Amino acid sequence: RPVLVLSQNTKRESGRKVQSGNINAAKTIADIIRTCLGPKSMMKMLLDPMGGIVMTNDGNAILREIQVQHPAAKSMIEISRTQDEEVGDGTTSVIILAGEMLSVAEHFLEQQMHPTVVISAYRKALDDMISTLKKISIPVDISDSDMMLNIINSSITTKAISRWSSLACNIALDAVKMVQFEENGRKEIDIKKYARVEKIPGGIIEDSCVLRGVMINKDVTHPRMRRYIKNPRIVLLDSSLEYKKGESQTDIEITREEDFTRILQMEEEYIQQLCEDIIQLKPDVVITEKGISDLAQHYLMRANITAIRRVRKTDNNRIARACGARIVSRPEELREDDVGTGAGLLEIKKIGDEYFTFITDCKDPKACTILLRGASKEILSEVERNLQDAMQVCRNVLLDPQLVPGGGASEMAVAHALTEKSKAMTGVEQWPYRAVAQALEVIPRTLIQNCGASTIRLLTSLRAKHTQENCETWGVNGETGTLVDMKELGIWEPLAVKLQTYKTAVETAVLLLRIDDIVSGHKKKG
Amino acid sequence: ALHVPKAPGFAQMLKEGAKHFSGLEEAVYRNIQACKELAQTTRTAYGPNGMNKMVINHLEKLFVTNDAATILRELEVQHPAAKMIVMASHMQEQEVGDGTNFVLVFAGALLELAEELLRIGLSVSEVIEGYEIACRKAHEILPNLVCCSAKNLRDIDEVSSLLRTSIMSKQYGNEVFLAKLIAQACVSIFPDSGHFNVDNIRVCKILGSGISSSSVLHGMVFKKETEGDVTSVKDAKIAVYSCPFDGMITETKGTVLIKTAEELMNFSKGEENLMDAQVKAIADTGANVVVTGGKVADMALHYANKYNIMLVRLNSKWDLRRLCKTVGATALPRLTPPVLEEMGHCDSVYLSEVGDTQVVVFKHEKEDGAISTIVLRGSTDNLMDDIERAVDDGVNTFKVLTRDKRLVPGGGATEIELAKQITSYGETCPGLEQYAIKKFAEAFEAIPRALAENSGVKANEVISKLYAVHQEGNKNVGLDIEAEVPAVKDMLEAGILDTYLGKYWAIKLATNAAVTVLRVDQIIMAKPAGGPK
Amino acid sequence: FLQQYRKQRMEEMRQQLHKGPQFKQVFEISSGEGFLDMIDKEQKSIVIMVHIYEGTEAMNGCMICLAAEYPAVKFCKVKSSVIGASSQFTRNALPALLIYKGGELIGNFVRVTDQLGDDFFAVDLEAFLQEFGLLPELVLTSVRNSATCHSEDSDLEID
Amino acid sequence: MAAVKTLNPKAEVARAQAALAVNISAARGLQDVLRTNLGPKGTMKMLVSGAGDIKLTKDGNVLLHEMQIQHPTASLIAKVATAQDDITGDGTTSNVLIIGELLKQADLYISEGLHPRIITEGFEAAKEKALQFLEEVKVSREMDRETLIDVARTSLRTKVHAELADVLTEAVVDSILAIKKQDEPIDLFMIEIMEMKHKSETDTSLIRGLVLDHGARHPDMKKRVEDAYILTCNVSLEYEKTEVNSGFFYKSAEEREKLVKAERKFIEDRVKKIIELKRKVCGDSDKGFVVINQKGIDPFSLDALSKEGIVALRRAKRRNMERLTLACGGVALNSFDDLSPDCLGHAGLVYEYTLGEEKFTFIEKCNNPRSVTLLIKGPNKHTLTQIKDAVRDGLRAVKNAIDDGCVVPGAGAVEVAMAEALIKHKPSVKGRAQLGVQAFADALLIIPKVLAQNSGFDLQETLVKIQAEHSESGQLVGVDLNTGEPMVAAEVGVWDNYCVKKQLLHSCTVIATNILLVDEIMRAGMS
Ligand SMILES: Nc1ncnc2c1ncn2[C@@H]1O[C@H](COP(=O)(O)OP(=O)(O)O)[C@@H](O)[C@H]1O
Ligand SMILES: Nc1ncnc2c1ncn2[C@@H]1O[C@H](COP(=O)(O)OP(=O)(O)O)[C@@H](O)[C@H]1O
Ligand SMILES: Nc1ncnc2c1ncn2[C@@H]1O[C@H](COP(=O)(O)OP(=O)(O)O)[C@@H](O)[C@H]1O
Ligand SMILES: [Mg+2]
Ligand SMILES: [Mg+2]
Ligand SMILES: [Mg+2]
Repeated sequence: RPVLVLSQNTKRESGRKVQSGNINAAKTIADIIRTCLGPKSMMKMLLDPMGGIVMTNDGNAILREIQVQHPAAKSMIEISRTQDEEVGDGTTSVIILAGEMLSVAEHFLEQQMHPTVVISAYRKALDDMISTLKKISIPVDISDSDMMLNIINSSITTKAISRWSSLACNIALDAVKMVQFEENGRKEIDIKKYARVEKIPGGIIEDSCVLRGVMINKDVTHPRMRRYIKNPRIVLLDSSLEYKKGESQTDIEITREEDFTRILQMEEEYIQQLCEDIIQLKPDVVITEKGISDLAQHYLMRANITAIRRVRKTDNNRIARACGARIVSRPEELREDDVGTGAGLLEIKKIGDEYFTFITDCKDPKACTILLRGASKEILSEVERNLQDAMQVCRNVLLDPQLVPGGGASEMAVAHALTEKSKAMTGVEQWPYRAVAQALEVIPRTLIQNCGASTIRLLTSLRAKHTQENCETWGVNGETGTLVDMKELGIWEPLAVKLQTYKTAVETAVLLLRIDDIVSGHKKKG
Repeated sequence: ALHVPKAPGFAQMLKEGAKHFSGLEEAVYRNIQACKELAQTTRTAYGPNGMNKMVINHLEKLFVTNDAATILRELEVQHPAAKMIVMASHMQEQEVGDGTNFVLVFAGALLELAEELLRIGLSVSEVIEGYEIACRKAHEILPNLVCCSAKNLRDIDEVSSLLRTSIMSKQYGNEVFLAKLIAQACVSIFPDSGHFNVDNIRVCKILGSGISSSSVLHGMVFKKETEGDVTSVKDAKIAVYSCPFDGMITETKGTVLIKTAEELMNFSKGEENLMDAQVKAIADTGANVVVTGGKVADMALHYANKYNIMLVRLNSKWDLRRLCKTVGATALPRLTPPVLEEMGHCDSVYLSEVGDTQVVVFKHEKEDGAISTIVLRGSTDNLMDDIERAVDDGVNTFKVLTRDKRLVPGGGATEIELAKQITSYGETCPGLEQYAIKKFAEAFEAIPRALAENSGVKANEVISKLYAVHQEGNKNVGLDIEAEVPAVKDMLEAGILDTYLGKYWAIKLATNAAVTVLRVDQIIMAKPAGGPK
Repeated sequence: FLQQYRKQRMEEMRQQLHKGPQFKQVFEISSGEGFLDMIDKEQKSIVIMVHIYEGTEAMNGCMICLAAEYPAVKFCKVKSSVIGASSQFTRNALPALLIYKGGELIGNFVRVTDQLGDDFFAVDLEAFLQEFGLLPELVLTSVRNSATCHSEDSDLEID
Repeated sequence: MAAVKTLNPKAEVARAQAALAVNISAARGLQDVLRTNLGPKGTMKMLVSGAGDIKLTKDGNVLLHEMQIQHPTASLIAKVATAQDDITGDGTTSNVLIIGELLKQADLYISEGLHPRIITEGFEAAKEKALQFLEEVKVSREMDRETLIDVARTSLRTKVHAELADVLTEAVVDSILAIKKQDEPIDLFMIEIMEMKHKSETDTSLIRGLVLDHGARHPDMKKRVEDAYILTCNVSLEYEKTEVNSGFFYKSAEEREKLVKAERKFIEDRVKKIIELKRKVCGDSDKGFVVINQKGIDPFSLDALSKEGIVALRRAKRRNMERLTLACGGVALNSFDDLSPDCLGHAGLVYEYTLGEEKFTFIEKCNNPRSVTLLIKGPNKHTLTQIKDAVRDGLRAVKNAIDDGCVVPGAGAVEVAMAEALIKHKPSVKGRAQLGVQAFADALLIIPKVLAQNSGFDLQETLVKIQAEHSESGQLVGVDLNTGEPMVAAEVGVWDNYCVKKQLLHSCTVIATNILLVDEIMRAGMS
């Protein structure tokens, strides 16, 4: 009955109150994980709607389990995910920084400053921040194992795994080092596909190790298969070793007595032919992604070959990388170079009440399995997340060997540099420029607040210290609340992580400042 | 100040529908009360004067019986402790066949006296250890109480006399006739080999003429009619086929492919000639009866009629196997003629009507065979069902007698002697287990007490007389049912005897159930939800 | 013991990692006419699954996980008070996985907490549905590639 | 109020001291329920499922699984106990008790304003020192039969009553000794556990062979074989159809009969191969032939086999192929392409026993089986379940004893000694972590307290007696459950698995440390 120029379910709101609501929502998101930053962080228990429980202090892991309604909160969560995917660390820092810059921008928006002016000042500040960060960086020789281990330690010193720091650092460094690869002049690390982490609850955490090979949750197809082979010649397949129908419609028509027996005998002979083709290469282990018929098992066992079936494709690729094999679909085309020599041992041992297949003496493997053994499943999941952070940090350092001081030292150094820059602006954008520069102090401030020490006196002391000449590495000790030189404490983090954090924080602030109207309720119109 | 909050800890974490009963009074005493209630429920159906109960299950079926195991099965007991006692009773029923009500009564008495001992101050462990000591003592004493043995099992008279007591608790009025029937049926079975198979006794219920017309048949009876025109033979030569009485077909897919008119015109004639040749080949062996487990084709039936072959079609595979055992045939898998050794032989196979039921009878003139059938007559379905239960009890008693031939006096003689000797022993042993041992002995009084209550006389007088008579040294004395005043008589003379194995297993299972119920201290019940099956 | 569904755990861990950009939430229907014209729209081949509620949380999470891992299907939920059913339905017939495809009923399960249990997970319900043949039978892009496909003027080199 | 509830109005958040209060209350509730389980003198619990199934249990893990609980902290503790049971198989009640007491002791100092991180640092230092002490105190010893009997007694007496435990000890120890090969890992899959429901619970025993839950499906087959050749095969002897949609085409009835007869030639070939092998190996009637098949056998093949005096079983378990290969000694065959007497096992007696509607086949009197079976016999289903759980615990205990070269004194003696060592070491810990060390020692002392309490004696007085005796004598004295006086558990014969204790320390410390550091709990995954 009503004329309804727009749909009845369309809620529209605009003006200063929209900007205030957006900035408040961003501040609330930042406040969610404010206390999860620093070496003295506290974990949080998250109740998954599916019944699971997540106990972690990672920024992205926490922000991933929140269902929000305000679109600004959705933007903040997407920022967290972007930071986690791009570099792997600094997820809490980017959220905190975005909240702080949005707050200091709201301060100006309360006055009569147009948001575009604030955005322009923010972009100028971001350029100067990048320049200063690149300036105060230091080179790192990646051939030094101790330096890489120290970098990884500073990466995971704020996580629950920091208690077993040496073990975790060595695991991450070894995995990243031996997943490195180069073909046709293209270099890669590829932690996502290779370097899998398999967690088996039970045992002790110190028993965790990185294998010179891979381990899969599989057992031999037949009891008489050998469960321990010294130097296997592994052969990997995709095709089934069964007798299956073709793609076409191939009905038969039987009129003679012996045609049924002939058909069955030809099925058996086809299986025998396939197994003979495989045997021709003299392998020791046969792994396939699909089924293996029982007759095929008998024919393989006649030749003393261990067979494993129904192995996932990702695991098969990992095995191919580890033992230097090639996956072949048609056994009749099995070249010699497709046989995997290099696996220095194959052993199907039993852990707990399950059978696990170990290929753990590969000579120069290009893939690995990180075997985690811990108290429970949630502890192991948190340990896996921490190990992922460590491996991502190691890869970032290997790609870009630059380092910057940590513990809020880089933030204060950049803030002082931009504050000195702003003394010559003489424009109207000098105020937002200075404000966003000083918004970087939220990281040392949060570190001090989590440490428990007095915030105001320590920030004043640090700011005074950074006003001197050679003080770019002076930061705050995270677990004692004391100013310290960070070339003495030994806390550093990759330059790429810091650059990504600042870029993403400023870009989020700009994106949310560009908005002054919200329209909601309309249908998707699919 | 108007509400009591749930205590912090486990009380709050419990789910909505769950219940947690913990402690002595809240768990042990409630379990004991539930078990006592179950025993009181089934008490009145104990002994020859036990009264039948009409039980209607959730499927509206009506049960009229005094067999304790059947009553408990048809009742749907919900209390877990009473469920445990019912499990004990059913295990006794499966292991022996008779003595379920004794198990239930003894377990109820034991748990009642256990509650009394817990209230007087004894701990649960002390009660349990006293009960176990007394159970061991009773099992040691029991062989000494054996009065007389079976000493013969091929004799019709002795078997009937022995089985009388088992099937006089049920169907008290007319037990001699049922004893004779079951004795004949059991003696027909049970060859020179010591093994006796309970399933070899078959029971057929045909309505109409009261249970006094029931008879024993040395063979099998099937409530159905013959397929063919022939209805009776006198020198049967049954040939049993487990295959359908039709031309065998392929297993993948049969397709008749016709490419010329001649094939089309000759196909049906050739098929009919083949079937005729097969049936003629079967008949040429002298087989004048053909029993098939599968369906009967029309042309096959016509050719069987032409050659004077009686056709019986048995639906049940168990029925086919039982018929093969009865006649001595072999279930052939093809329609091939049977060789000499696979030919079943029966004295006579005929179609007859009993009451208004058409039945086929595989009768043997010899007083022997592998399977014997008890054709039960009656005027109500429930009456024949109860008679069938009595028959099962008698057959199980015969099986137990084959396993062990020792018998102990019934009518409370064995229970009272056991109680007397266990009480005498319990005074000797010092310590806190003497109370439990004495209570275990006293629990045996629940059997003669139940018998006296059901017979309608004062139980205390009967128990006192039993103690006196046993004090002068007669251990074969039990209460006299055939009297309207408290009286006792020698049970060995009267032939009121029950199997030693029955008493042994019943005591063992009842003690185990009572002890296991006592062991439970805390109960955590989930929300009932559903679960019809 | 292949009857024990060893793959159930493996599928559970596969479904644990739903997607990258969160796993969304089940759409709630707040109008009877909304329910009607939601069934009316979409093509016939598109499968729509409906839940009626007031053991519901676990199955709701199961639908969330399935819709995250089965983008083709259109899992949705509605309150029993929105439709306004009878006393018996609003009392003892709440959990009912209602399945629609093309406007005709295909799955009319009711009181699913009995035949599906109460502690069942996403894989349990997924197998229960797939054995019925009711659930229809892929790399992850960066974020997106396509904006619009309207002009076929792409590339040419006429002399 | 909270930021989360601002973002998501229907969100449950417990922050700051609320998180600790919730977690510690849940842990204390679980501890209060599971206190009565510890020790052989603990009480039994009857657990009734929704369907009405009765389950009597005293095992900690089983009780955790079947308590109607919906708490997050209880879920974490249950996961820890599940891992503990899966790997070691014993120590779940102790796990829960130690976690609960650790949290209670930590809260005792946290409620005085102390930060949880200091308590966790003390916990880690104490755990390191306790592990060193446990390494010092373990009793390395070659484990002959009697030591294994003592370990199995120490487990099974806690799980079941006295005589049943005494039977089960001999059963499990003999089974482990039978299946164990020198200097090789033990495969517990080779000890089949079969359930029967006809005798008393004390009739359960060990069969030096194998027991199958199925028998011959042909009435005419032999029910008992004296001297047996065992043919473990995995070939489908039933009729199988063509994989490429064959179908038949005939033009007359006679042609149809020819096709029907000739369509079973394939399976008849394998049946005839088996029959020829049987005729070759045993030309008399004294020796029997048994064919156990993992796949089905159709009635025609059953008849053909039974005509030759061959007893055949079908649909065998997949694990039973390996079990029969290891017990009888044959070779499991996936085809009859080339079979000889070499691939035949042996069994000195094969017979079946009929129980109700279930047929059980026995294979006994093997030469030297490397795989045996345990026959659980009891009157009730819940009795069988309880005996099965007890047997699992005992088998795990004996296997753990065999794997480790050492065994550890029990009855809480090691807990008392470790607490004393931690108290002695406390001054060397710098800072306020001494409070955490003291809390860890007091938490370790829960086990003797609970043992004394369940035995009925006074808690504090018994514990102080034990501590005084250990301090004055230096021996590893634990709680005597009949008198309350200290007793040397090594001399009496109360042994504990070293691996179980090590796992207890590690897992309890890790989970308690993680729970203490949780500052707030959230649930905002809705709407
Ligand atoms: N021991 C320490 N003392 C002072 N600052 C530290 C210490 N360890 C780490 N930091 C600082 O804390 C930050 C790490 O916090 P973290 O919880 O890892 O945030 P995110 O997870 O977002 O990277 C880094 O910026 C680093 O400079
Ligand atoms: N004529 C009799 N006089 C006295 N007691 C009898 C007589 N006949 C049977 N009994 C007693 O009845 C008991 C049988 O009761 P019954 O109803 O069979 O219970 P259950 O089936 O559990 O054995 C036996 O213990 C026996 O001693
Ligand atoms: N006969 C005994 N005397 C004294 N202590 C015992 C005895 N048997 C077992 N214990 C103690 O009881 C504990 C076993 O408790 P148990 O019920 O097995 O808990 P869990 O099942 O979690 O291991 C062990 O620490 C052991 O020291
Ligand atoms: Mg970090
Ligand atoms: Mg009776
Ligand atoms: Mg134990």
